[PDB]
Amino acid sequence: RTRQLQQLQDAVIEALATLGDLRDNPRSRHLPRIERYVRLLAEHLAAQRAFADELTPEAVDLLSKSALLHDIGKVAVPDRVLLNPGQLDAADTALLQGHTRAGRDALASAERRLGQPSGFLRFARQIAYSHHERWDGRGFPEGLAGERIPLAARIVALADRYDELTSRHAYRPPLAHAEAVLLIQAGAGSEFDPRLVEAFVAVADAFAEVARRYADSA
Amino acid sequence: RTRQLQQLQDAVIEALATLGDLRDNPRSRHLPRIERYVRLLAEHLAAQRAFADELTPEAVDLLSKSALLHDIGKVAVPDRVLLNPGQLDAADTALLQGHTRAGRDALASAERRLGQPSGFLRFARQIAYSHHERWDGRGFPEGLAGERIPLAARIVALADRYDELTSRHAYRPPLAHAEAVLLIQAGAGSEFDPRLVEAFVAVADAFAEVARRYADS
Ligand SMILES: [Cl-]
Ligand SMILES: [Cl-]
Ligand code: NI
Ligand code: NI
Ligand code: NI
Ligand code: NI
Repeated sequence: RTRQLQQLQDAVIEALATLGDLRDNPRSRHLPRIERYVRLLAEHLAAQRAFADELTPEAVDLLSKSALLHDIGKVAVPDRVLLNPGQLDAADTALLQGHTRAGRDALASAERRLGQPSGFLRFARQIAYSHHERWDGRGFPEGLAGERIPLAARIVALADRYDELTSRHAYRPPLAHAEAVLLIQAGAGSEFDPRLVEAFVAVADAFAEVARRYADSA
Repeated sequence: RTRQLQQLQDAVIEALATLGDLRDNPRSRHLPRIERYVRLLAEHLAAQRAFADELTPEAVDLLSKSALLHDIGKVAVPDRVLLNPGQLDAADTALLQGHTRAGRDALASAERRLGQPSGFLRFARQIAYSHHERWDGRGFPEGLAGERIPLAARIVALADRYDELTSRHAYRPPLAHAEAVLLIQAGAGSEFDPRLVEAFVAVADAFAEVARRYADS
């Protein structure tokens, strides 16, 4: 019926999120992988009582598409910080962390424009802000902890770590799947909601399939 | 229902275009000004028979909204170039110019994803690529001339120059409206299509109003 506009939105968002990665992550399939990793975890969690209210099939879809915007705030990070492979002094680390606030601000201003609130923009905004929060309260930028982190950001944090481990960086090749799994498991209760780790372990073979099929070009 | 999605698209595009200005033009109302300067010109041209085919009222609306993405490509320009206030050596100048190509490529890859015709994406793409072309063939990145520059990019080039003259820079304060008008008239047949200059002259008072009301804080 109104697919024409929904497809146009998806294409535009995909294109521009991709530009937003150009400075620190060019030539990557990060974004379509993250989307699928998020969807898989969200689908599995949706079958369980603790999450089914929040994760309706409509919510799962919006959540997954909004995960594409997690890092659009990186334009607030100067080249010298973003392209520095080494360790950062504390004021530069603060600039790198501010990617979350900048993404949050832009998306919240977009929300205030709408008469009928948008689930899409609300998930996108929660994710952009809170995707580097840690279950134990030691992440950034607010140090939220436990169920005070929005569910969408908790899902994305795990997807994002899996993706980072199983893709290329200047310092190394991707880690093998089995090792990434042990590394994500190790973060249960510190980095990640232990229930999301449990969901991840049940879908991990599907994660390995996405990582292979949507692998970066050589 | 269709409104809900159209309002969502407008909100998201504006947010992302605004993030695209953050590095070299933070705290600015460039984008809402530009959109209105485009719409004003386009609405006047649409009256004319010569442009009326291409500028239907639907096209006017898409054209205007797509103009927001003109400089989205500036993420391909390194900080050291983009933040340099002086004259640029020729290889840095080439990197600055490549904002047009990088915007083009992102929007074309979106047209490929979508795989059906979108007036919105087509306008956006043409604008991002050609908004610094000059009627006399001396612009960049291709040196297109005359009617070989897409109409949308010809409209945006004029709007963009007006905005740049009547807003702040490190070198100077804004030019007064009356002087900016003369200056734009002076570019007829070199920078700009002379028929767009005619249209600009007929809507100039409205341009002055947008410039004042949407002035930077
Ligand atoms: Cl797959
Ligand atoms: Cl006005
Ligand atoms: Ni990312
Ligand atoms: Ni991030
Ligand atoms: Ni601009
Ligand atoms: Ni430009």
